Amino acid sequence: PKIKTVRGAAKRFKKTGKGGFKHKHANLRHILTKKATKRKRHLRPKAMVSKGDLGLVIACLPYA
Amino acid sequence: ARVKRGVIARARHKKILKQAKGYYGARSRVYRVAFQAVIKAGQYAYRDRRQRKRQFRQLWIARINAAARQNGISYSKFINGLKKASVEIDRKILADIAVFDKVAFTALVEKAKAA
Amino acid sequence: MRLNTLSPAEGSKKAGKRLGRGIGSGLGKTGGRGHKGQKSRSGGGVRRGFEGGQMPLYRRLPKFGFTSRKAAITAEIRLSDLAKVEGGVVDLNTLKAANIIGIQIEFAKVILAGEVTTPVTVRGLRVTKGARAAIEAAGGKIE
Amino acid sequence: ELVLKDAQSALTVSETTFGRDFNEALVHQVVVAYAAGARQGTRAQKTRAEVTGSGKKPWRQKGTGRARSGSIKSPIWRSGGVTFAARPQDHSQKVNKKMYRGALKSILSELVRQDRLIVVEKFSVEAPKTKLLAQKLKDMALEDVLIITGELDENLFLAARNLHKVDVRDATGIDPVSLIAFDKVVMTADAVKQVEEMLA
RNA sequence: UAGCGGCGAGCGAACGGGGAGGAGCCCAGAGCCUGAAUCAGUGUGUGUGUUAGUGGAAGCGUCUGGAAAGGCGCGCGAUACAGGGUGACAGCCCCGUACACAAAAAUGCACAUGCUGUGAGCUCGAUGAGUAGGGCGGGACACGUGGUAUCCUGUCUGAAUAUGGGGGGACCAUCCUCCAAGGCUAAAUACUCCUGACUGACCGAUAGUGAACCAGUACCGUGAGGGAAAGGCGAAAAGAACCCCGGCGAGGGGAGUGAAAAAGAACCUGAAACCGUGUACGUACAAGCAGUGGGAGCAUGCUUAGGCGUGUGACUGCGUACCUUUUGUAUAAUGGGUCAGCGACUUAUAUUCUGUAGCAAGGUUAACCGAAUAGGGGAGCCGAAGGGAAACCGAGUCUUAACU
Ligand SMILES: [Mg+2]
Ligand SMILES: [Mg+2]
Ligand SMILES: [Mg+2]
Ligand SMILES: [Mg+2]
Ligand SMILES: [Mg+2]
Ligand SMILES: [Mg+2]
Ligand SMILES: [Mg+2]
Ligand SMILES: [Mg+2]
Ligand SMILES: [Mg+2]
Ligand SMILES: [Mg+2]
Ligand SMILES: [Mg+2]
Ligand SMILES: [Mg+2]
Ligand SMILES: [Mg+2]
Ligand SMILES: [Mg+2]
Ligand SMILES: [Mg+2]
Ligand SMILES: [Mg+2]
Ligand SMILES: [Mg+2]
Ligand SMILES: [Mg+2]
Ligand SMILES: [Mg+2]
Ligand SMILES: [Mg+2]
Ligand SMILES: [Mg+2]
Ligand SMILES: [Mg+2]
Ligand SMILES: [Mg+2]
Ligand SMILES: [Mg+2]
Ligand SMILES: [Mg+2]
Ligand SMILES: [Mg+2]
Ligand SMILES: [Mg+2]
Ligand SMILES: [Mg+2]
Ligand SMILES: [Mg+2]
Ligand SMILES: [Mg+2]
Ligand SMILES: [Mg+2]
Ligand SMILES: [Mg+2]
Ligand SMILES: [Mg+2]
Ligand SMILES: [Mg+2]
Ligand SMILES: [Mg+2]
Ligand SMILES: [Mg+2]
Ligand SMILES: [Mg+2]
Ligand SMILES: [Mg+2]
Ligand SMILES: [Mg+2]
Ligand SMILES: [Mg+2]
Ligand SMILES: [Mg+2]
Ligand SMILES: [Mg+2]
Ligand SMILES: [Mg+2]
Ligand SMILES: [Mg+2]
Ligand SMILES: [Mg+2]
Ligand SMILES: [Mg+2]
Ligand SMILES: [Mg+2]
Ligand SMILES: [Mg+2]
Ligand SMILES: [Mg+2]
Ligand SMILES: [Mg+2]
Ligand SMILES: [Mg+2]
Ligand SMILES: [Mg+2]
Ligand SMILES: [Mg+2]
Ligand SMILES: [Mg+2]
Ligand SMILES: [Mg+2]
Ligand SMILES: [Mg+2]
Ligand SMILES: [Mg+2]
Ligand SMILES: [Mg+2]
Ligand SMILES: [Mg+2]
Ligand SMILES: [Mg+2]
Ligand SMILES: [Mg+2]
Ligand SMILES: [Mg+2]
Ligand SMILES: [Mg+2]
Ligand SMILES: [Mg+2]
Ligand SMILES: [Mg+2]
Ligand SMILES: [Mg+2]
Ligand SMILES: [Mg+2]
Ligand SMILES: [Mg+2]
Ligand SMILES: [Mg+2]
Ligand SMILES: [Mg+2]
Ligand SMILES: [Mg+2]
Ligand SMILES: [Mg+2]
Ligand SMILES: [Mg+2]
Ligand SMILES: [Mg+2]
Ligand SMILES: [Mg+2]
Ligand SMILES: [Mg+2]
Ligand SMILES: [Mg+2]
Ligand SMILES: [Mg+2]
Ligand SMILES: [Mg+2]
Ligand SMILES: [Mg+2]
Ligand SMILES: [Mg+2]
Ligand SMILES: [Mg+2]
Ligand SMILES: [Mg+2]
Ligand SMILES: [Mg+2]
Ligand SMILES: [Mg+2]
Ligand SMILES: [Mg+2]
Ligand SMILES: [Mg+2]
Ligand SMILES: [Mg+2]
Ligand SMILES: [Mg+2]
Ligand SMILES: [Mg+2]
Ligand SMILES: [Mg+2]
Ligand SMILES: [Mg+2]
Ligand SMILES: [Mg+2]
Ligand SMILES: [Mg+2]
Ligand SMILES: [Mg+2]
Ligand SMILES: [Mg+2]
Ligand SMILES: [Mg+2]
Ligand SMILES: [Mg+2]
Ligand SMILES: [Mg+2]
Ligand SMILES: [Mg+2]
Ligand SMILES: [Mg+2]
Ligand SMILES: [Mg+2]
Ligand SMILES: [Mg+2]
Ligand SMILES: [Mg+2]
Ligand SMILES: [Mg+2]
Ligand SMILES: [Mg+2]
Ligand SMILES: [Mg+2]
Ligand SMILES: [Mg+2]
Ligand SMILES: [Mg+2]
Ligand SMILES: [Mg+2]
Ligand SMILES: [Mg+2]
Ligand SMILES: [Mg+2]
Ligand SMILES: [Mg+2]
Ligand SMILES: [Mg+2]
Ligand SMILES: [Mg+2]
Ligand SMILES: [Mg+2]
Ligand SMILES: [Mg+2]
Ligand SMILES: [Mg+2]
Ligand SMILES: [Mg+2]
Ligand SMILES: [Mg+2]
Ligand SMILES: [Mg+2]
Ligand SMILES: [Mg+2]
Ligand SMILES: [Mg+2]
Ligand SMILES: [Mg+2]
Ligand SMILES: [Mg+2]
Ligand SMILES: [Mg+2]
Ligand SMILES: [Mg+2]
Ligand SMILES: [Mg+2]
Ligand SMILES: [Mg+2]
Ligand SMILES: [Mg+2]
Ligand SMILES: [Mg+2]
Ligand SMILES: [Mg+2]
Ligand SMILES: [Mg+2]
Ligand SMILES: [Mg+2]
Ligand SMILES: [Mg+2]
Ligand SMILES: [Mg+2]
Ligand SMILES: [Mg+2]
Ligand SMILES: [Mg+2]
Ligand SMILES: [Mg+2]
Ligand SMILES: [Mg+2]
Ligand SMILES: [Mg+2]
Ligand SMILES: [Mg+2]
Ligand SMILES: [Mg+2]
Ligand SMILES: [Mg+2]
Ligand SMILES: [Mg+2]
Ligand SMILES: [Mg+2]
Ligand SMILES: [Mg+2]
Ligand SMILES: [Mg+2]
Ligand SMILES: [Mg+2]
Ligand SMILES: [Mg+2]
Ligand SMILES: [Mg+2]
Ligand SMILES: [Mg+2]
Ligand SMILES: [Mg+2]
Ligand SMILES: [Mg+2]
Ligand SMILES: [Mg+2]
Ligand SMILES: [Mg+2]
Ligand SMILES: [Mg+2]
Ligand SMILES: [Mg+2]
Ligand SMILES: [Mg+2]
Ligand SMILES: [Mg+2]
Ligand SMILES: [Mg+2]
Ligand SMILES: [Mg+2]
Ligand SMILES: [Mg+2]
Ligand SMILES: [Mg+2]
Ligand SMILES: [Mg+2]
Ligand SMILES: [Mg+2]
Ligand SMILES: [Mg+2]
Ligand SMILES: [Mg+2]
Ligand SMILES: [Mg+2]
Ligand SMILES: [Mg+2]
Ligand SMILES: [Mg+2]
Ligand SMILES: [Mg+2]
Ligand SMILES: [Mg+2]
Ligand SMILES: [Mg+2]
Ligand SMILES: [Mg+2]
Ligand SMILES: [Mg+2]
Ligand SMILES: [Mg+2]
Ligand SMILES: [Mg+2]
Ligand SMILES: [Mg+2]
Ligand SMILES: [Mg+2]
Ligand SMILES: [Mg+2]
Ligand SMILES: [Mg+2]
Ligand SMILES: [Mg+2]
Ligand SMILES: [Mg+2]
Ligand SMILES: [Mg+2]
Ligand SMILES: [Mg+2]
Ligand SMILES: [Mg+2]
Ligand SMILES: [Mg+2]
Ligand SMILES: [Mg+2]
Ligand SMILES: [Mg+2]
Ligand SMILES: [Mg+2]
Ligand SMILES: [Mg+2]
Ligand SMILES: [Mg+2]
Ligand SMILES: [Mg+2]
Ligand SMILES: [Mg+2]
Ligand SMILES: [Mg+2]
Ligand SMILES: [Mg+2]
Ligand SMILES: [Mg+2]
Ligand SMILES: [Mg+2]
Ligand SMILES: [Mg+2]
Ligand SMILES: [Mg+2]
Ligand SMILES: [Mg+2]
Ligand SMILES: [Mg+2]
Ligand SMILES: [Mg+2]
Ligand SMILES: [Mg+2]
Ligand SMILES: [Mg+2]
Ligand SMILES: [Mg+2]
Ligand SMILES: [Mg+2]
Ligand SMILES: [Mg+2]
Ligand SMILES: [Mg+2]
Ligand SMILES: [Mg+2]
Ligand SMILES: [Mg+2]
Ligand SMILES: [Mg+2]
Ligand SMILES: [Mg+2]
Ligand SMILES: [Mg+2]
Ligand SMILES: [Mg+2]
Ligand SMILES: [Mg+2]
Ligand SMILES: [Mg+2]
Ligand SMILES: [Mg+2]
Ligand SMILES: [Mg+2]
Ligand SMILES: [Mg+2]
Ligand SMILES: [Mg+2]
Ligand SMILES: [Mg+2]
Ligand SMILES: [Mg+2]
Repeated sequence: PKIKTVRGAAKRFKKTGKGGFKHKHANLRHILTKKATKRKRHLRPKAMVSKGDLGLVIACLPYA
Repeated sequence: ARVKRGVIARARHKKILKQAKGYYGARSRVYRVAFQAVIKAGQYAYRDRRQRKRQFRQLWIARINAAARQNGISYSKFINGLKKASVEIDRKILADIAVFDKVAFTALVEKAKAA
Repeated sequence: MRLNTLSPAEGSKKAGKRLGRGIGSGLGKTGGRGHKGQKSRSGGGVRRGFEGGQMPLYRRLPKFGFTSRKAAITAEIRLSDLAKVEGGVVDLNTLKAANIIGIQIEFAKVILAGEVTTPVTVRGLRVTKGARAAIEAAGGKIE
Repeated sequence: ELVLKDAQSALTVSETTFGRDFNEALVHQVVVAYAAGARQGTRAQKTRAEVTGSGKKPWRQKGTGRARSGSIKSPIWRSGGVTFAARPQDHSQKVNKKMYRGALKSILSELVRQDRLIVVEKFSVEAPKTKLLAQKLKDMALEDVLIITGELDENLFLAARNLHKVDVRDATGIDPVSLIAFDKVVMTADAVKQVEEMLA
């Protein structure tokens, strides 16, 4: 049988041109008033997955 | 393709039991016991090629030390005497000469006495 | 050449690791899987993305986006694969017969991927600004 | 390009079909694949599940000074198990069209260098009789052969069925293993023309 | 993939495309005209098949051996060199095989067709109510009530019934599309207790069925139920007449048979553990993983007028088994009485990477159609372009009012 994607992972990652993965940052859902604007600004744009935790991502979504 | 292994195993066991020929009891008869004996034999054989070279040197040195003291010189002084006269003859032969040709040997002790 | 004299290229075949066949084999007794623990066990090892009970990366990070239904039914036509249809007419049904875009694709777009020679009148199709310069530099008029 | 033995006519055959470098690896792969395709792979042992017998523990877990058993059917026991029992399987392996054609083009061109390929005009027995076919191969000086023909004569076919070392394939049904196996290959001028077009 | 999902584990479509196979009808009924085309009789009567079968080609001589099919040398049939037997391996000794032929009979079939029997055509229309839908509770849909369409209903209710009604994924309105609340339908499809034929990079008696053998037997269990072990003399029984020891036994020795009887029925081969008999050496003042380096003697084999092999090993230096598991094991931690046999990283499909071969901005087919590993079939897939949540733009694009 075909490998199943871990769908939850497929809904949090997206494959870029080179091979890396982009993802949204944590800490931007609730409890925002106490957080400085500078944090909330830096957490807004998407971010690349680190080389340490790339192998964990590559395995759990083997199609794209 | 099933593979019966009676022909090959026998040839493996029979090979080791051939090396264990001569050993006491199970050590010659019983593969499971012999195989240990044959490895241990290998281990001791390997170590004893090292110890043979030691033992014989002690043996020769004793012979030389014996044959020197008959002529009135100790081993320690004799060998320094020979080294100082640039004599290159080894223990193996000094020990051979000591036993066989003492009339010759005496000349080496005199040669050593010069130094 | 005879049926016996044939042989493969060097490096083609590579035997295969055979676990649990004595010391000399290298791997043998614990076939390269160490002493004890979950990973040594038959059927062992954890599932994918399991970090020892710490919240996994694919769960600590937030979910985002939505899948567009329109994006599934739109193609990116290569400008190199443009003059491979019917002289110089590339509507949609004509382009579909050339096996360049899928059957269920209504909208489509010609991008600048390089190289045109013949004049091609691109009808009923969205075209890029760089490709508009190329297609017209080759000869053909869009729409 | 290829001379005949009763005419000396210049049959102009294509260069990149009958005059190539012998790629051994490709040919080896195609012939191995062809062999693997011949397997029917019909076999089965029976796993500890498929063996007849009860799931009952022969004796209990502890208390008796014996090795913990869970089943009579376990593969360490006699008369039950086989751990990784074979299932009937298909050993046929894919070969790329271009690799198969490339291998044929490779082997069929090496027959020209080795001179196994004996190209001829009309090759056909008079009546469906082996005696005649066997007698006419004496003059041709052949024994172990692959007689490839475009127009497959029933008379010639029937007359080579009992002859072991002779085989009569159609120009359409040439094979990698066959062309290599037989010591000479006799192709009809029509068959060369069909094979030329087939391999291309 | 879209979705579903303590949005976890997992579950997972459809639309659309390529193929296999193709086929439709009847009811909820009134004119003229009429039994007609359809299912099915029953037939018979051809064609087939199935259950008995018939023919079926062409080798001899020497050599070795117990025996010839073998070797050696010359023949001959082959639409028959599949395969099997025969005193060792047979195209030609035999049974078969290719092929050519068969049925008194009872059946599987394949259409002429006399027909108890059954309505073709044709038009007027009718056109399936406790139903659709709804509330409540469950279930099925990939879809866990969710914003949930659709389907099913236990329960309580209730239209319009072609000026009508259903669906198009909350819902509404326009368009499109179908016509529920009644039935019946071959093929492609799944399976093999069973009957044949044929095939294995299947097994070869601890394997292969549990069962090669009088096996679902013996035996076990109150019972349901569980469940063994156990193959081979030889080409041919020619299976040892007759003597001798013994209890007119067992068992043996002869004699005989055979090529062979340590092939004599406890019967091919006959390993190992294990138990013996005889020869050589050592061994009754000597301490321990029993060996190992050294080494005398003695006994044999050889070449000899040196010694070198072989067996033994007095005396002597060193030397606490193997496996496991451990920081660490002679350990007084684990496992093993020994031998023989069997006993553990496999298989299928997906996926990424390495090597290797093909072809290259292309590569490549799937099912299937092919009797066919050829070759068609590119439906697809993957690649050559990405950015963005997405519309969208695209060698750029996103961010942002705009970006050094
Ligand atoms: Mg928010
Ligand atoms: Mg802070
Ligand atoms: Mg802060
Ligand atoms: Mg920060
Ligand atoms: Mg992909
Ligand atoms: Mg994909
Ligand atoms: Mg195999
Ligand atoms: Mg075998
Ligand atoms: Mg043995
Ligand atoms: Mg062994
Ligand atoms: Mg022995
Ligand atoms: Mg010995
Ligand atoms: Mg000895
Ligand atoms: Mg033994
Ligand atoms: Mg012995
Ligand atoms: Mg012995
Ligand atoms: Mg030294
Ligand atoms: Mg190799
Ligand atoms: Mg190598
Ligand atoms: Mg390598
Ligand atoms: Mg393998
Ligand atoms: Mg290794
Ligand atoms: Mg190692
Ligand atoms: Mg490893
Ligand atoms: Mg372990
Ligand atoms: Mg541990
Ligand atoms: Mg570990
Ligand atoms: Mg397990
Ligand atoms: Mg597990
Ligand atoms: Mg926790
Ligand atoms: Mg969310
Ligand atoms: Mg979200
Ligand atoms: Mg397509
Ligand atoms: Mg099971
Ligand atoms: Mg059970
Ligand atoms: Mg139970
Ligand atoms: Mg115990
Ligand atoms: Mg025991
Ligand atoms: Mg059994
Ligand atoms: Mg079994
Ligand atoms: Mg097994
Ligand atoms: Mg196994
Ligand atoms: Mg395979
Ligand atoms: Mg494989
Ligand atoms: Mg193909
Ligand atoms: Mg041959
Ligand atoms: Mg939804
Ligand atoms: Mg929840
Ligand atoms: Mg939670
Ligand atoms: Mg389910
Ligand atoms: Mg399911
Ligand atoms: Mg499942
Ligand atoms: Mg579908
Ligand atoms: Mg469909
Ligand atoms: Mg269509
Ligand atoms: Mg068709
Ligand atoms: Mg019909
Ligand atoms: Mg009707
Ligand atoms: Mg009617
Ligand atoms: Mg009848
Ligand atoms: Mg009849
Ligand atoms: Mg017939
Ligand atoms: Mg018959
Ligand atoms: Mg007959
Ligand atoms: Mg005959
Ligand atoms: Mg004779
Ligand atoms: Mg004779
Ligand atoms: Mg012979
Ligand atoms: Mg010979
Ligand atoms: Mg002969
Ligand atoms: Mg001859
Ligand atoms: Mg001759
Ligand atoms: Mg002959
Ligand atoms: Mg044959
Ligand atoms: Mg046949
Ligand atoms: Mg035949
Ligand atoms: Mg036979
Ligand atoms: Mg014989
Ligand atoms: Mg025989
Ligand atoms: Mg002959
Ligand atoms: Mg012959
Ligand atoms: Mg004869
Ligand atoms: Mg037949
Ligand atoms: Mg015929
Ligand atoms: Mg008949
Ligand atoms: Mg009759
Ligand atoms: Mg009749
Ligand atoms: Mg009848
Ligand atoms: Mg029937
Ligand atoms: Mg109706
Ligand atoms: Mg209706
Ligand atoms: Mg009613
Ligand atoms: Mg509704
Ligand atoms: Mg309802
Ligand atoms: Mg409802
Ligand atoms: Mg509702
Ligand atoms: Mg209510
Ligand atoms: Mg409610
Ligand atoms: Mg509800
Ligand atoms: Mg829920
Ligand atoms: Mg459900
Ligand atoms: Mg529900
Ligand atoms: Mg609601
Ligand atoms: Mg939801
Ligand atoms: Mg939910
Ligand atoms: Mg609706
Ligand atoms: Mg619907
Ligand atoms: Mg009405
Ligand atoms: Mg009304
Ligand atoms: Mg409606
Ligand atoms: Mg409805
Ligand atoms: Mg509606
Ligand atoms: Mg709607
Ligand atoms: Mg729908
Ligand atoms: Mg309108
Ligand atoms: Mg309509
Ligand atoms: Mg109608
Ligand atoms: Mg209904
Ligand atoms: Mg119905
Ligand atoms: Mg029916
Ligand atoms: Mg029909
Ligand atoms: Mg069948
Ligand atoms: Mg069967
Ligand atoms: Mg086999
Ligand atoms: Mg058995
Ligand atoms: Mg046996
Ligand atoms: Mg047995
Ligand atoms: Mg059983
Ligand atoms: Mg009983
Ligand atoms: Mg019995
Ligand atoms: Mg027996
Ligand atoms: Mg007798
Ligand atoms: Mg008596
Ligand atoms: Mg008595
Ligand atoms: Mg008597
Ligand atoms: Mg008596
Ligand atoms: Mg008696
Ligand atoms: Mg008697
Ligand atoms: Mg008697
Ligand atoms: Mg008797
Ligand atoms: Mg007797
Ligand atoms: Mg006797
Ligand atoms: Mg006798
Ligand atoms: Mg006799
Ligand atoms: Mg005789
Ligand atoms: Mg004789
Ligand atoms: Mg014999
Ligand atoms: Mg004999
Ligand atoms: Mg004899
Ligand atoms: Mg005799
Ligand atoms: Mg005898
Ligand atoms: Mg006797
Ligand atoms: Mg005798
Ligand atoms: Mg014998
Ligand atoms: Mg006897
Ligand atoms: Mg004998
Ligand atoms: Mg014998
Ligand atoms: Mg017996
Ligand atoms: Mg016996
Ligand atoms: Mg016996
Ligand atoms: Mg036998
Ligand atoms: Mg025999
Ligand atoms: Mg015997
Ligand atoms: Mg013996
Ligand atoms: Mg023995
Ligand atoms: Mg013994
Ligand atoms: Mg004994
Ligand atoms: Mg003595
Ligand atoms: Mg003695
Ligand atoms: Mg003594
Ligand atoms: Mg004393
Ligand atoms: Mg003593
Ligand atoms: Mg003691
Ligand atoms: Mg001690
Ligand atoms: Mg010793
Ligand atoms: Mg020694
Ligand atoms: Mg020694
Ligand atoms: Mg000595
Ligand atoms: Mg002596
Ligand atoms: Mg010794
Ligand atoms: Mg003494
Ligand atoms: Mg000592
Ligand atoms: Mg010690
Ligand atoms: Mg120690
Ligand atoms: Mg252990
Ligand atoms: Mg432990
Ligand atoms: Mg400890
Ligand atoms: Mg220690
Ligand atoms: Mg211990
Ligand atoms: Mg102790
Ligand atoms: Mg312990
Ligand atoms: Mg303990
Ligand atoms: Mg342990
Ligand atoms: Mg322990
Ligand atoms: Mg123990
Ligand atoms: Mg295995
Ligand atoms: Mg593995
Ligand atoms: Mg494999
Ligand atoms: Mg597939
Ligand atoms: Mg794959
Ligand atoms: Mg790669
Ligand atoms: Mg690579
Ligand atoms: Mg390469
Ligand atoms: Mg390459
Ligand atoms: Mg190339
Ligand atoms: Mg290239
Ligand atoms: Mg190239
Ligand atoms: Mg390019
Ligand atoms: Mg292409
Ligand atoms: Mg291709
Ligand atoms: Mg067909
Ligand atoms: Mg077909
Ligand atoms: Mg055809
Ligand atoms: Mg055909
Ligand atoms: Mg064909
Ligand atoms: Mg096409
Ligand atoms: Mg193509
Ligand atoms: Mg893109
Ligand atoms: Mg993107
Ligand atoms: Mg825009
Ligand atoms: Mg924008
Ligand atoms: Mg901008
Ligand atoms: Mg700007
Ligand atoms: Mg700017």
